Amino acid sequence: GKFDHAPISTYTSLCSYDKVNKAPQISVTNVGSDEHSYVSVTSKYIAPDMAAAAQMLADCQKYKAGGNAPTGKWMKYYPGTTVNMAPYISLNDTGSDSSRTVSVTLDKVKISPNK
Amino acid sequence: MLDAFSRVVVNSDAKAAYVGGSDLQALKSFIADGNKRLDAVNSIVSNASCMVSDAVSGMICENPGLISPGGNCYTNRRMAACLRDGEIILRYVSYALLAGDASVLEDRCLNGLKETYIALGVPTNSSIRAVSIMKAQAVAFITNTATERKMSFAAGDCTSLASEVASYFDRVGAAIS
Amino acid sequence: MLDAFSRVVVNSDAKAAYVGGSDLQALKSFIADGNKRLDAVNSIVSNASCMVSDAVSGMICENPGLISPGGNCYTNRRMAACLRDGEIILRYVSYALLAGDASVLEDRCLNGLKETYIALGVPTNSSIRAVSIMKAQAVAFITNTATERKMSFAAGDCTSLASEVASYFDRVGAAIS
Ligand SMILES: *C(=C)C1=C(C)[C@@H](Cc2[nH]c(/C=C3N=C(/C=C4\NC(=O)[C@H](C)[C@H]4[C@@H](*)C)C(C)=C\3CCC(=O)O)c(CCC(=O)O)c2C)NC1=O
Ligand SMILES: *C(=C)C1=C(C)[C@@H](Cc2[nH]c(/C=C3N=C(/C=C4\NC(=O)[C@H](C)[C@H]4[C@@H](*)C)C(C)=C\3CCC(=O)O)c(CCC(=O)O)c2C)NC1=O
Ligand SMILES: *[C@@H](C)[C@H]1/C(=C/C2=NC(=C\c3[nH]c(C[C@H]4NC(=O)C(C=C)=C4C)c(C)c3CCC(=O)O)/C(CCC(=O)O)=C2C)NC(=O)[C@@H]1C
Ligand SMILES: *[C@@H](C)[C@H]1/C(=C/C2=NC(=C\c3[nH]c(C[C@H]4NC(=O)C(C=C)=C4C)c(C)c3CCC(=O)O)/C(CCC(=O)O)=C2C)NC(=O)[C@@H]1C
Ligand SMILES: *[C@@H](C)[C@H]1/C(=C/C2=NC(=C\c3[nH]c(C[C@H]4NC(=O)C(C=C)=C4C)c(C)c3CCC(=O)O)/C(CCC(=O)O)=C2C)NC(=O)[C@@H]1C
Ligand SMILES: *[C@H](C)[C@H]1/C(=C/C2=NC(=C\c3[nH]c(C[C@H]4NC(=O)C(C=C)=C4C)c(C)c3CCC(=O)O)/C(CCC(=O)O)=C2C)NC(=O)[C@@H]1C
Repeated sequence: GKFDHAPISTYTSLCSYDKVNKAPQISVTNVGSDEHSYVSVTSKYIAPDMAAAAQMLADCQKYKAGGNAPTGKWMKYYPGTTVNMAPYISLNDTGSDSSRTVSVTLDKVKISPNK
Repeated sequence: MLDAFSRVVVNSDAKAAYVGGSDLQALKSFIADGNKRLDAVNSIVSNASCMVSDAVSGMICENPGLISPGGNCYTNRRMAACLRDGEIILRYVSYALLAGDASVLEDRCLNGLKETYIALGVPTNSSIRAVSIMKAQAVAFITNTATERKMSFAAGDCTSLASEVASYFDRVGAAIS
Repeated sequence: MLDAFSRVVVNSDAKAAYVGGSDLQALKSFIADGNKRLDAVNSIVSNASCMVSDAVSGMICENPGLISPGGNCYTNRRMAACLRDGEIILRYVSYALLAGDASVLEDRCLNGLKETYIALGVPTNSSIRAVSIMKAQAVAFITNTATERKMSFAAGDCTSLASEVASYFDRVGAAIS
């Protein structure tokens, strides 16, 4: 299972080569005993799984052959990629006055098949 | 900071930003009854999924021809695209409430919607019906008078914003009339 | 002990961290709302496998150009890299919920990430779709409103934590824009 990783120079801004792709690995375990339950945390190297990613492309072929959308000379009213884009807003009421936050983000809108 | 939100909305590509507590206080000083206004916007977006599907189905409920063969909500793909259009309109109304200014609704959403639908063949008179349903939906949630759900809010009066959202919905119908 | 957790996630010498029965309740004493917060991270991490694949897949169907020739998720090699990126990002924000602070998320992950995607040519629009789906997935699990699975918890309100996870995912989007 050999994978050709990208050149080091392309991510010098991010992090050093000996620490890239290491991310937290967290396991939380419940048991009725407060004297025996535990939590564990570690950093592990997340390698790419070619086997899953081969499956992903095979499943997504269905969307590749269902068209994209109609178009016309009215497209001038959607000058960027903003066709079917709307602003999404998030609001965070919480138990601390400084921890409150708000968000606004322009993004595409689509309806999942279950609705 | 509200300009930064405007810069996010207008940039013509996907983009994100957020408000921290220090900058949130600048917004709180700038906005009139910001406590109410933010709760009002939450009341819409927290139920937007319920609102849009009911309105589109309510339009179908009173106008069954839209789902008859050749109808503009017949076959799955047209049906999703109408739900998509309902969401985008409702989202653009929600930010219009948050900014308290109707410009962004007109300039980004309502502009060209008249010319667009006719070339697509979308029945605009029924489109008005769906939007006019959401206006009934939105007013109830802001006043916390919905039948099947009640929200938790600090006591007080939200009448002004309920009237404010009403104008934003009514702008939609006029543009596509 | 909570300090020890923060050390390993910045790649210190230890293999792993552990908290015993006495120490776990000691950690829960330090972190207010510990029990719910432990429930919250458990619900996210236990479903991370489903969360990422669904989020990646949703990103593709919203823009199938990613899998067309010349598309960044075309090829078997690049597709694996993209899936990895979502797994990394979800793990970091899941830890931020455990500590209840954005410091490690901002400091260990998001700084320098924007420049790296610019160098790699990863289209920022597609990434925002990936990140935004993780948010919608995460809030559903924490509030036990997932359409397809119900988890068992003591009944109560986890709205604060769900909006607290919402803040972290918003930070990733702003950084990558
Ligand atoms: C046909 C059978 C037909 C429709 C389908 C459906 C459409 C419709 N709905 C209303 C009134 C409301 N529906 C609302 C939506 C919901 N209320 C809730 O509690 C949940 C969370 C949410 C999702 C289902 C709301 C908020 C209202 C407003 C209530 C009020 O103002 O008191 C209508 C009437 C309003 C209108 O058309 O403008 C219609 C047509 N009802 C049907 O009969
Ligand atoms: C492409 C056609 C496309 C997708 C495929 C799909 C992607 C998508 N999914 C959601 C909402 C959710 N998906 C969830 C995933 C799961 N639920 C579970 O029970 C299992 C464990 C897990 C793996 C399958 C969850 C939890 C959610 C949120 C609650 C829900 O059930 O809906 C979205 C919505 C995100 C958004 O609106 O931006 C999307 C886009 N939708 C597609 O179009
Ligand atoms: C339900 C409300 C309607 C219904 C709506 C439909 N609209 C269709 C296509 C379409 N709609 C828009 C406008 C939309 N995109 C934007 O950017 C804006 C404003 C921000 C909005 C509100 C566009 C641009 C398009 C075409 C592009 C696309 O859909 O990808 C549509 C499908 C048409 C088709 O498949 O050929 C429908 C069904 N139609 C109805 O009858 C009810 C009333
Ligand atoms: C109509 C929509 C509602 C209504 C709204 C009111 N909210 C009031 C006070 C209030 N609002 C918040 C949350 C708000 N402040 C923030 O920083 C954030 C940002 C994310 C938001 C969402 C808080 C914390 C409070 C304080 C309430 C308290 O101290 O308990 C309010 C009171 C008047 C005022 O403060 O100006 C009103 C009327 N309340 C209702 O009952 C209807 C249904
Ligand atoms: C939002 C997260 C959920 C919700 C979760 C709740 N769990 C509550 C009590 C509780 N949770 C645990 C498990 C947790 N504490 C630990 O030590 C461990 C080990 C790692 C974890 C996983 C425990 C042990 C308890 C105490 C009761 C019990 O023995 O099961 C709880 C109530 C806490 C409070 O506010 O007083 C909540 C809200 N419940 C929900 O409805 C949403 C979906
Ligand atoms: C998936 C949703 C994306 C997609 C992402 C890709 N990223 C690629 C390479 C890459 N990504 C990172 C950042 C990642 N590595 C880390 O350690 C952490 C932070 C701690 C992050 C989040 C790096 C550093 C790299 C380069 C390192 C390497 O590849 O070994 C990548 C492959 C690029 C290539 O062909 O070489 C992809 C496809 N691309 C997309 O279009 C969607 C939005």
